[PDB]
Amino acid sequence: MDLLTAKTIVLGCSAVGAGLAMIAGLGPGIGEGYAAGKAVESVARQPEARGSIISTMILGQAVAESTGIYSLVIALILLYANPFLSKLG
Amino acid sequence: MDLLTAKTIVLGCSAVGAGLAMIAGLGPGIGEGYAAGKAVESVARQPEARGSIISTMILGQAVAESTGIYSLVIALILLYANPFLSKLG
Amino acid sequence: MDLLTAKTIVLGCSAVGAGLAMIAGLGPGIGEGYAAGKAVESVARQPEARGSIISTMILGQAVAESTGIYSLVIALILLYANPFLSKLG
Amino acid sequence: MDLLTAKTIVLGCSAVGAGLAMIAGLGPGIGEGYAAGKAVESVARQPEARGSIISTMILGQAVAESTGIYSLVIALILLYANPFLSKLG
Amino acid sequence: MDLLTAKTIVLGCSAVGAGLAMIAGLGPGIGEGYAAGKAVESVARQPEARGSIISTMILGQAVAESTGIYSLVIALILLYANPFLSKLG
Amino acid sequence: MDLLTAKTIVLGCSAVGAGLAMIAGLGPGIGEGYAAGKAVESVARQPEARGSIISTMILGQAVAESTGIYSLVIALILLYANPFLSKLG
Amino acid sequence: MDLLTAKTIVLGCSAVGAGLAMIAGLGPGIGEGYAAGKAVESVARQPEARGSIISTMILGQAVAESTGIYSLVIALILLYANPFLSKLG
Amino acid sequence: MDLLTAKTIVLGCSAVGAGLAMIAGLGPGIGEGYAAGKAVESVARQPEARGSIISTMILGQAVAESTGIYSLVIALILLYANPFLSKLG
Amino acid sequence: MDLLTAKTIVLGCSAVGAGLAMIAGLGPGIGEGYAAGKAVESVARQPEARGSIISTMILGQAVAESTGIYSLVIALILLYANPFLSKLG
Amino acid sequence: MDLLTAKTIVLGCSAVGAGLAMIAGLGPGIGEGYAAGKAVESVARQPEARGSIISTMILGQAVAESTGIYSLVIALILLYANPFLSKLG
Amino acid sequence: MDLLTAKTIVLGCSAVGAGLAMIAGLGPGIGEGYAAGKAVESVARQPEARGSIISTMILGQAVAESTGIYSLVIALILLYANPFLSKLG
Ligand SMILES: CCCCCCCCCCO[C@@H]1O[C@H](CO)[C@@H](O[C@H]2O[C@H](CO)[C@@H](O)[C@H](O)[C@H]2O)[C@@H](O)[C@H]1O
Ligand SMILES: CCCCCCCCCCO[C@@H]1O[C@H](CO)[C@@H](O[C@H]2O[C@H](CO)[C@@H](O)[C@H](O)[C@H]2O)[C@H](O)[C@H]1O
Ligand SMILES: CCCCCCCCCCO[C@@H]1O[C@H](CO)[C@@H](O[C@H]2O[C@H](CO)[C@@H](O)[C@H](O)[C@H]2O)[C@H](O)[C@H]1O
Ligand SMILES: CCCCCCCCCCO[C@@H]1O[C@H](CO)[C@@H](O[C@H]2O[C@H](CO)[C@@H](O)[C@H](O)[C@H]2O)[C@H](O)[C@H]1O
Ligand SMILES: CCCCCCCCCCO[C@@H]1O[C@H](CO)[C@@H](O[C@H]2O[C@H](CO)[C@@H](O)[C@H](O)[C@H]2O)[C@H](O)[C@H]1O
Ligand SMILES: CCCCCCCCCCO[C@@H]1O[C@H](CO)[C@@H](O[C@H]2O[C@H](CO)[C@@H](O)[C@H](O)[C@H]2O)[C@H](O)[C@H]1O
Ligand SMILES: CCCCCCCCCCO[C@@H]1O[C@H](CO)[C@@H](O[C@H]2O[C@H](CO)[C@@H](O)[C@H](O)[C@H]2O)[C@H](O)[C@H]1O
Ligand SMILES: CCCCCCCCCCO[C@@H]1O[C@H](CO)[C@@H](O[C@H]2O[C@H](CO)[C@@H](O)[C@H](O)[C@H]2O)[C@H](O)[C@H]1O
Ligand SMILES: CCCCCCCCCCO[C@@H]1O[C@H](CO)[C@@H](O[C@H]2O[C@H](CO)[C@@H](O)[C@H](O)[C@H]2O)[C@H](O)[C@H]1O
Ligand SMILES: CCCCCCCCCCO[C@@H]1O[C@H](CO)[C@@H](O[C@H]2O[C@H](CO)[C@@H](O)[C@H](O)[C@H]2O)[C@H](O)[C@H]1O
Ligand SMILES: CCCCCCCCCCO[C@@H]1O[C@H](CO)[C@@H](O[C@H]2O[C@H](CO)[C@@H](O)[C@H](O)[C@H]2O)[C@H](O)[C@H]1O
Ligand SMILES: CCCCCCCCCCO[C@@H]1O[C@H](CO)[C@@H](O[C@H]2O[C@H](CO)[C@@H](O)[C@H](O)[C@H]2O)[C@H](O)[C@H]1O
Ligand code: NA
Ligand code: NA
Ligand code: NA
Ligand code: NA
Ligand code: NA
Ligand code: NA
Ligand code: NA
Ligand code: NA
Ligand code: NA
Ligand code: NA
Ligand code: NA
Repeated sequence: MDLLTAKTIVLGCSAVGAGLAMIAGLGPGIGEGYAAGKAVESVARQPEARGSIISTMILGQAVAESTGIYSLVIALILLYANPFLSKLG
Repeated sequence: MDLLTAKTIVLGCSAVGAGLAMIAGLGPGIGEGYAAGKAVESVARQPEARGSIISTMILGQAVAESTGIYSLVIALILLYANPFLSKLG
Repeated sequence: MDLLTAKTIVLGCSAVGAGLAMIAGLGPGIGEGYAAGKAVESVARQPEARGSIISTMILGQAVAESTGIYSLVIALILLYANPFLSKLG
Repeated sequence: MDLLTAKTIVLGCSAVGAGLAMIAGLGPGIGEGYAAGKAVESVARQPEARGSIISTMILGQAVAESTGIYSLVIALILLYANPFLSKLG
Repeated sequence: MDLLTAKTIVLGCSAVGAGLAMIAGLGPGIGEGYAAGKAVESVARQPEARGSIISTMILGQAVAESTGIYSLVIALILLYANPFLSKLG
Repeated sequence: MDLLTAKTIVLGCSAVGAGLAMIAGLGPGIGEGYAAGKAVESVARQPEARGSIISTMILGQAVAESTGIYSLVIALILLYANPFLSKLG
Repeated sequence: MDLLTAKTIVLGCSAVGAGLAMIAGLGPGIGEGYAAGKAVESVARQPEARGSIISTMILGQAVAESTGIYSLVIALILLYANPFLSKLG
Repeated sequence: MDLLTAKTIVLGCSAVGAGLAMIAGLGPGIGEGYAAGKAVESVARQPEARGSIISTMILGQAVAESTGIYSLVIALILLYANPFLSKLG
Repeated sequence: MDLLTAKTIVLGCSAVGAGLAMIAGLGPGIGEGYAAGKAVESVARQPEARGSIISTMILGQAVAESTGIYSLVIALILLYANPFLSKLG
Repeated sequence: MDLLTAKTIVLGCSAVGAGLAMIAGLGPGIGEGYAAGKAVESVARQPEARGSIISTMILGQAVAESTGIYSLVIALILLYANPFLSKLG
Repeated sequence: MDLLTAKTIVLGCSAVGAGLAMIAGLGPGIGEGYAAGKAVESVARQPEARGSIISTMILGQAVAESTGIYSLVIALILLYANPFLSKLG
């Protein structure tokens, strides 16, 4: 096996691996969508409390967002800063 | 391995990886759909407050949209600005 | 490898990638169905607000449709404007 | 590679991608079923508004169906108007 | 590659695509079951409105069934009216 | 490729295709479960209407069952009346 | 190829297919679990009607169990009454 | 093909098939957890009806466990009472 | 085929099969989490009955845990007490 | 087959198998999230009961976590104490 | 097999396995989002309790986050501190 073959296989697997990691993004999309609906209902029933409600929404959603970011970071690593390449040469 | 074989395998894996990443889009669809439903419900109870209600809906949905955008970017990178090619030669 | 073999595998992987991307469309189907169901319910309780109900539904459903559109775009690119072909040689 | 081998792989992959795409159909199935159930409970509680309830059900369901149509079209294309065949010769 | 090999591979990928397509059938199973649940509950509360209740259920369920039917059509095509064969010559 | 190799591959893919299709059975499993629960609650609340409730449960569950049967038929066809065999021999 | 090879591949694919088919069992597990929860709640609110409530629960679960059985029959066929073997040698 | 090769492939496939079957166990876990939750809620409100609330819970959970057992049996057969080795020779 | 190759393939397949089986663990995670949720609001509303509430939760969750254990067992067997090795070959 | 080839393949399958096992962690995330939401709702209603609410939350969440831990243990075993290598040499 | 091929195939499998592990992150995303929605709703209805409402959310979400963190750790190990390399040469 030459070096070109080594990179080809590893980067190819890296591409598939990156795609698989990104699937996790469906979760925050669902969970934050729920926090959004609750906010819509809450500002409707109690308009004078709007600012407090939005802050609580953004705070809650930001936390729910993290595992989305984890997947993104993993993907970007496999794409732009692949740790495997240095192990071949 | 010749270069043409190397690129073929990598770009092919990139196509599959891109499709997998896009699956995440199901999440925001569900989540934002929920936010839509609550707006519908809230507008019926308080038709005069519509403006503030959709305003809150859009803000929430926008945040719920992000992980969909992350996947789209990753896919578009793999298709149009593939980072693996330069590593192959 | 010759050119015909290159395109063949890249296009083949592109077809699968397109199919995978379109799976995301299940999301909006669920989410918008939820908005639809809330519209039905709302029209039944406040029938006088039917016009405001329907227009809120459409708008919210339009927003939740977006990631379904993203996937469709990715799939059509892969099928009709494949950006891998011109990278092979 | 000869034309037949090139056609074989491209069409074989096209068959899998089309099947993958059709998986999206479960979404509208769930979402529309929800709208249907809300319609049932509503014409019972409010039999005076049956016309506008069923009218609202159909419209909301139709919008919810669109991504199912998207995937069906992609499948139909891969099946009957395959765009990869022309890239082969 | 000879014609028998061509047909073998293409048909094999078709059997798999068909199975994948049929997966979508889980959606309508969930949605229509929900519509049935509301119908059961509605018949109990308004025993005399059973006619309109059930009629509403069937109509809504029929709509929800459609994408399960699309998948069944795609599968039957791949099995009994395969469009790929006439391309191999 | 000889006849035996052809039949082996296409039948092998057919077994996998049948199993994939059978995955759709989870849907009616869930949906009909929901209708069952609503029946348990409703019969306990409205004993005078038991027969009308159970009858409503069965009809609704039967409609929900349909896509499960579709899958079962496709699986049965692939297993006992395989339509690919006459295209290979 | 020889007989042993033909049978090996087919029986091998049949193992995976049987496994895939069994995945559908998750549905009835969810659906019936839901019916059980409703039974519990009904019994709590009306302890004297425990026998009647249970009876309704078992009936509704029997119906929900059906597609799990379908998947089980398909898997048992592939393992014990494999219809592909007579198609080979 | 020699006998060892035949045994290796089928058992290899059998191992994968067994794991796929076990995936189904997730359903019963969800459904029974729901029943468990209803028991917890019911025991608190009607503590006089405990035991009767518990026994109903166990019964319902027992029923919901069935498809999980089916998958266990299939997995146990593939691992210990493999019905394919008998066909190899 | 030699015995080292035979064991390599069978164990490799066994590793994947163990991973697949463990996926089932998500179900009990969802179900028991629900039971925990009901327990929390019950002890809030009915502080005196805390002993009975925690007791029902543990029992109910124990039941829901079983299929998770079934999968853990299958996995452990595949890893430490592999029943395939002694049939090679 | 040489030893290095044997180890390569079995470890390669172990990496994939471990990744599959970790997928189960999505369950506890959903489940424990639900428990957390019930705690929030409960602390809002009985702010003074916060301490006992947290205790119950932590308990049930701990139970719900178990199958996540199982999956993790299975993965760490495959990575750090692989039970297959000894069978190969 | 030489060292380069061994490293290559293992790292390649490690990338995929890393991606599979990251899928679990969707769970916490859903779960934490749910807790977020409850906070949004609670904070509105009970302004005097915002402090304990928010703190309870953060705590519960943190517990819900753990299995995502586990998957992240596994992925980071496979990418940056690969345990299989040490066993090849
Ligand atoms: C998930 C989707 C996966 C899709 C995978 C598609 C894989 C396509 C592989 C192509 O590799 C070629 O197919 C050729 C044609 O049938 C072979 O003979 C071709 O190559 C030969 C040398 O190996 C000689 O005939 C000449 O070089 C050339 O004809 C060639 O097998 C092998 O190189
Ligand atoms: C999840 C995604 C998984 C993706 C897996 C993709 C696997 C792609 C395999 C491509 O096959 C390789 O092609 C090289 C180029 O043809 C061969 O080396 C060549 O140069 C080598 C070094 O000289 C020579 O030995 C020969 O030409 C041949 O062996 C090499 O052996 C062969 O394996
Ligand atoms: C943080 C986000 C940053 C986004 C940055 C986007 C930058 C895009 C630069 C162009 O991207 C790719 O670079 C490859 C490498 O230059 C090009 O392949 C070209 O060069 C390769 C060799 O380097 C060859 O193998 C290819 O065949 C040849 O097309 C490829 O076409 C091009 O799309
Ligand atoms: C999920 C996505 C999966 C994507 C998988 C893609 C797999 C690609 C496998 C390619 O296999 C190699 O293809 C080369 C052709 O591309 C062959 O070259 C040969 O035939 C070539 C021409 O086709 C000739 O140039 C020579 O024989 C040598 O160069 C080589 O033997 C063959 O092993
Ligand atoms: C969605 C799933 C799609 C799956 C598509 C699968 C397509 C498979 C195409 C196989 O094509 C054949 O592959 C052989 C290899 O298998 C080639 O010969 C090659 O086999 C070797 C490949 O290097 C040569 O070196 C040897 O001489 C030769 O017999 C042969 O020419 C080629 O036509
Ligand atoms: C989910 C989808 C799964 C799809 C699986 C598809 C599997 C395809 C397997 C490989 O096909 C090989 O194809 C060669 C193609 O050429 C044949 O070649 C043979 O007949 C060839 C000519 O057709 C001859 O050159 C020789 O027998 C050898 O080269 C023969 O079938 C076999 O070696
Ligand atoms: C979910 C999808 C699962 C897909 C599984 C696909 C499995 C494909 C197995 C292919 O098996 C090979 O086929 C070749 C076909 O050619 C055989 O060639 C032999 O018999 C051939 C003719 O059929 C002869 O030419 C020679 O023995 C050699 O060329 C060879 O023995 C056989 O092992
Ligand atoms: C769901 C999983 C399904 C898995 C199915 C796996 C099927 C494997 C069939 C293997 O049959 C063997 O295949 C070899 C090739 O791999 C043949 O190689 C032998 O023949 C070859 C092809 O002609 C070349 O290696 C040289 O010619 C010769 O080694 C060999 O005779 C043939 O018996
Ligand atoms: C999810 C399922 C995964 C399945 C993975 C495993 C698939 C099958 C792998 C290969 O098994 C092959 O069987 C051939 C026989 O059919 C062997 O032939 C050899 O021994 C043969 C005779 O037994 C000889 O002819 C030669 O060594 C060559 O032809 C060959 O070495 C061996 O590798
Ligand atoms: C999740 C499923 C993963 C499945 C992974 C399967 C990986 C491939 C397994 C089979 O590999 C073959 O084994 C043969 C031995 O059985 C080797 O024989 C060789 O050494 C043999 C004798 O030991 C010789 O006869 C020849 O080199 C050829 O016949 C052959 O080269 C090698 O390719
Ligand atoms: C869950 C993911 C699991 C991924 C598992 C990936 C396993 C990859 C195994 C690759 O094994 C190699 O395959 C070569 C063939 O492609 C063999 O070539 C040999 O036998 C070949 C024919 O089978 C011969 O041509 C020569 O011995 C050489 O070319 C070689 O020995 C064998 O080590
Ligand atoms: C998701 C997981 C995906 C895993 C994909 C793994 C793909 C592995 C392809 C391996 O191809 C084999 O090993 C070497 C690659 O170059 C080549 O043999 C050659 O190279 C070896 C490594 O240098 C030597 O040991 C052999 O002697 C020599 O014939 C062999 O022909 C080639 O088929
Ligand atoms: Na998070
Ligand atoms: Na987001
Ligand atoms: Na959107
Ligand atoms: Na739509
Ligand atoms: Na429809
Ligand atoms: Na139906
Ligand atoms: Na049924
Ligand atoms: Na059952
Ligand atoms: Na259980
Ligand atoms: Na647990
Ligand atoms: Na946790």
